Amino acid sequence: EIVLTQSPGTLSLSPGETAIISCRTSQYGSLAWYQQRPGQAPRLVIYSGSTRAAGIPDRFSGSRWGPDYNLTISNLESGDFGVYYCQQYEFFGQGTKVQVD
Amino acid sequence: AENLWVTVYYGVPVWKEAKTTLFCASDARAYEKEVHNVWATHACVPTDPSPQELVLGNVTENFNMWKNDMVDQMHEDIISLWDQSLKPCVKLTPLCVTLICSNATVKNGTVEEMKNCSFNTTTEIRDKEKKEYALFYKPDIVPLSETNNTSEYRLINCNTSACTQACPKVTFEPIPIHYCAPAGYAILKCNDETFNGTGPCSNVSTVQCTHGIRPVVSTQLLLNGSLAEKEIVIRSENLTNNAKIIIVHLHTPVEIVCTRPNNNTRKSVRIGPGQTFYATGDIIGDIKQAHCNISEEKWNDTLQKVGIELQKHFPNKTIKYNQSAGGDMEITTHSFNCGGEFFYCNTSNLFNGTYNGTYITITLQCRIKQIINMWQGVGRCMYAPPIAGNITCRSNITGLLLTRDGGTNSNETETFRPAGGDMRDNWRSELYKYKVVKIEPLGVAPTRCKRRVVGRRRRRR
Amino acid sequence: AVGIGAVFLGFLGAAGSTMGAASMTLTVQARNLLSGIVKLTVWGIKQLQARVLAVERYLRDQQLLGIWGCSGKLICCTNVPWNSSWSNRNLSEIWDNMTWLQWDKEISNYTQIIYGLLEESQNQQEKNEQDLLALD
Amino acid sequence: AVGIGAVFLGFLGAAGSTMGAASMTLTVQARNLLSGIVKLTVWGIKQLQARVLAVERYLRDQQLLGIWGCSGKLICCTNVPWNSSWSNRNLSEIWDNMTWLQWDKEISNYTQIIYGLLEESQNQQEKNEQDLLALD
Amino acid sequence: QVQLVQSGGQMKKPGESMRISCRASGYEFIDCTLNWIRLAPGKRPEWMGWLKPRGGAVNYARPLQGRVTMTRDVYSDTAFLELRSLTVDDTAVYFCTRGKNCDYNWDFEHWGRGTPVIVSS
Repeated sequence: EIVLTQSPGTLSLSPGETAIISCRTSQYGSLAWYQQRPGQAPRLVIYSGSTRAAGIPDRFSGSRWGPDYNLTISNLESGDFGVYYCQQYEFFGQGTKVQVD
Repeated sequence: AENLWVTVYYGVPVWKEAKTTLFCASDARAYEKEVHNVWATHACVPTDPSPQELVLGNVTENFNMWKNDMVDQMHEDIISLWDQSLKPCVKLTPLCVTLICSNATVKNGTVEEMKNCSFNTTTEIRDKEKKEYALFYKPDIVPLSETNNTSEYRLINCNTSACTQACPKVTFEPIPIHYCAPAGYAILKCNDETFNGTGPCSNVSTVQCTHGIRPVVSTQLLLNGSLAEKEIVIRSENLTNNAKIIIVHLHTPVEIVCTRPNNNTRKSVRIGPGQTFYATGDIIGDIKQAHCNISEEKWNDTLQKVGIELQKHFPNKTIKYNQSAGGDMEITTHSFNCGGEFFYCNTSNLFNGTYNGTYITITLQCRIKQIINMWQGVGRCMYAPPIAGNITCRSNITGLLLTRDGGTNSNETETFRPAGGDMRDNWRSELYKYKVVKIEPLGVAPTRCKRRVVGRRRRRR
Repeated sequence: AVGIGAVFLGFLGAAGSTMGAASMTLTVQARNLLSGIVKLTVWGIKQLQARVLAVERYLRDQQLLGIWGCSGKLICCTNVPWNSSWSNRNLSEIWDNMTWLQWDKEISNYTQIIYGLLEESQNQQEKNEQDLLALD
Repeated sequence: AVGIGAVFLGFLGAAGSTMGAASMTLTVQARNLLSGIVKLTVWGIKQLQARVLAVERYLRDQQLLGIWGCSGKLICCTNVPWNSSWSNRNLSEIWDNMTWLQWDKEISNYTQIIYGLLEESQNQQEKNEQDLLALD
Repeated sequence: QVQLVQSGGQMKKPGESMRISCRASGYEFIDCTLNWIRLAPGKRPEWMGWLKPRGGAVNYARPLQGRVTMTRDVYSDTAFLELRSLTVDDTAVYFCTRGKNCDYNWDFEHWGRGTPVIVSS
């Protein structure tokens, strides 16, 4: 029964404005977010729900609702746009992309 | 509310979590053996007939088997003891000579594995050398490259690191060891056998020392362990986590008989001035290769019980046990020490079969090695000299070590692989009951008593 | 227990008992804390680096009891009133419900504060101990 | 300082103060003398050959206070009149000028003699606290 | 100065085997569970069997167990991945990762350069 689901698919947003990404789950377990620009090595963003990784401003964070997770971001400047992936224990969601207007 | 005054009051029992190196105590007369052993000190002499016990009244306290530091302490204890008991023994360095080897002809036949190797060695006077031969009872000797001659073999110790042999003056023994707290600490103990690794325990009991712990080493299987009295227990960091491990304790033991039918002969070689080297000289009997026997009628039922126990946590998922995972030779094969030798077994049929848990003589072909690393896997290489005559082992399997497969198989199937791991796990399976806490006679608690008045003596107040 | 009787492992059951029974037979910990049960290799150095720590801790505790006037006394009243914020001000009504192990949390923060007043309650005796006209 | 307050490095300023202040807040030395701050190489053996010496000296001092009839007392009088030859026989009006460190020379030579009189000041109490006459 | 070194790009064709390296540099011992991940573009990424070089253990994870074989070499702080019978589908970038810390290894902090391997029909 272990399946993930991420939504929405892709976005075009103006820089400096917020964005929202959702990641679902179907089992008791941790969660973490990975960001990926094209080509380069992807990066850790947040893990264990709402805790934040080293060397990142407080633009990126989210909440653990229990049966779902919501990731919201603020003041997304043009340099920080990219592709975002959700994690559990092995399962990687289909991901979401945000692109510069 | 009432008028009160401070009261220094102490001598009281109150404890807190803490860490501290412990004192060791071996059981019974075994200290007279412990004068000369490895895996036993020099010497954990018992000052008292431990363990005395009480059941604490209405006390509940937290426990944790994974964060437990006693396994972490005893890992350093055992590895330091191993290295220091091996340290003053004769080194093997000058043998690394170009070995010429051939099929090991034996009485009325040819042996299956080993090679008869002959080489040059140093006599008593360093200016001369003589030809000598020994039967290294492992095919594990690397053929030296850079040559079309398909017979110039090399001992594999000298490839990476020099080694030392275990002196026969000292012997490998799983002597039981009891851990005793030092002064001012108490080793709490949990008696509820339903304890699944972490959480409260509400039958806490205190002891001078821990119960019988023997440091015996094995991978993919536990030997001579201690059984959960009621049912088969499952323990884990977090079962839903694909990684980590699943430790299992059997409800009843199953006898394992392991034996070495080849009749080996111990031989001496004079490598240096007082340095004597032991090797298998000649085989004087029939050949059948080492093997082990387990009764199927008990062991199949054991898998079925452990299977329904697994299915309790995994609802409506059929359980497959399948082949060993892979990797090194020390975990793709069941390892266990016996009598100074080391056995390695393929797990021929200790894995196979699908068992739903709803009900809808096994032989193991085993290889043998002389030169081993410590199962730590990076430490000092050791040479184990041969033991004359047949060797026979009788031991009780008590617990299995498993790891889980995943994580996109079809949701109705699940697979488990017998795979060993870090040596801390083998002892942690037996040391899940204990903590270490420091007794703190605290400070000030209120009373209705009043001041002392110039140090004046008074009665009840 | 009553009197003392008991053992270390005959009185330690008080750790979950009401404070009334724990108040009696309070001694065997003071007997246990001293030493208890206790070619060179791992067995050797541990009887020194652990033994001396136990002796050091016992001397520290004895020193702390020595300063406050409670030298050689298992039980010792003192001249410090009990402030309201530290705990229940009616614990004579309440200690019959509480074991010590649960009690310790309720005053874990204020012990270091209480020692400050207890030291003064001790050392006010120094001024009275000398230097004026108590004729006898 | 007054009362106690202070630290080791908050009371040691008395070392040059008039002896009146040093006669107050005389406690932290006892709290300091026990433990303080504290593959095999030079780090190892030093924690044992040094710590045990400190503990030994502390027990020596405590025993010497115990025999004289001054156990657990920071301040302790005894029954020995002060002979004139050892020092000023009117130090009650002079110690307000002298610190301890400079004072110590003035009685360094006669220190060993005075213990021989505190010992009899004790054992007269030893003789007095036993025999027949005082029925109760 | 703990990071993972990876190499290197190479073309392939269907049916043949393949090999990728990964090395720990500026780092003492690789006791902690190294890993592999496949970042296939346009599809959800996959996680392949880990490696734990102390015991040398392994756990072939997905239906890739029919092809994957993994080894290590503790005396050089190096790990190797090998694949048999690459299909056209297996075009992706293979990433050598390590956990944030040795307790909860699944939080992949350190990542490799992403050695690409494209196989053409």
